[PDB]
Amino acid sequence: KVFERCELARTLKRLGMDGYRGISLANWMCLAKWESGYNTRATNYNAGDRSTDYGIFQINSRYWCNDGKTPGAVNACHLSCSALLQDNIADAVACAKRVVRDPQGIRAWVAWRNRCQNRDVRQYVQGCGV
Ligand SMILES: *[C@@H]1O[C@H](CO)[C@@H](O[C@@H]2O[C@H](CO)[C@H](O)[C@H](O)[C@H]2O)[C@H](O)[C@H]1NC(C)=O
Ligand SMILES: *[C@@H]1O[C@H](CO)[C@@H](O[C@@H]2O[C@H](CO)[C@H](O)[C@H](O)[C@H]2O)[C@H](O)[C@H]1NC(C)=O
Repeated sequence: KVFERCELARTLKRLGMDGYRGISLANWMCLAKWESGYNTRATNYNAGDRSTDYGIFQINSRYWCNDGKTPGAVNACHLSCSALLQDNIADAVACAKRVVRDPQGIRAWVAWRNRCQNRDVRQYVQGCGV
């Protein structure tokens, strides 16, 4: 489904995203908005490296989840990319959390760098009571 800004702010809050390894809730809100527009069913296919980005945080099938058709997939999140298209984002979160424990951290999402990095994200969580 498509969350509404403030439903997602509180929901991630409950899942422990605020301050998770130094990443403020607002930063996550920003990359979720630009990567998927708050949609858990979002899916983007890269014809070149035959990989697919899934769900709300647009996590890659070559490095994180398994869809059984991406050449050279390692499945670091030990998850089915399917888990990334269901309405409950519990596993989407458990995985984005694994993603940031890599050397590059939040730099793993280009939308973050383009529209979130150095563009003050205090705007996304203000009014949600988080
Ligand atoms: C987006 O794709 C990136 C490359 O396709 C990916 O970055 C790579 O992730 C690797 C994970 O084992 C490793 O950290 C490499 O150093 C890095 O280049 C990035 O993680 C992907 N982002 C998402 C959200 O899936
Ligand atoms: C999605 O974002 C990823 C990081 O924001 C990006 O992957 C990174 O690309 C770097 C290139 O200098 C380097 O290889 C990093 O190790 C890697 O994680 C990925 O390319 C972005 N998606 C697209 C389609 O560009």
